[PDB]
Amino acid sequence: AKREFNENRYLTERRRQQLSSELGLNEAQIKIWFQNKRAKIKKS
Repeated sequence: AKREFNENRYLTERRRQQLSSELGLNEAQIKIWFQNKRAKIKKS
């Protein structure tokens, strides 16, 4: 059962399409936006 997970899919493509329309930004910003969220990772 335990082996691998959704390598950016479960919420990636799902939230990417919704985030675009929700935020009104282009996927081009999404790449950086998503990549930036994974880089820094929260604030704590």
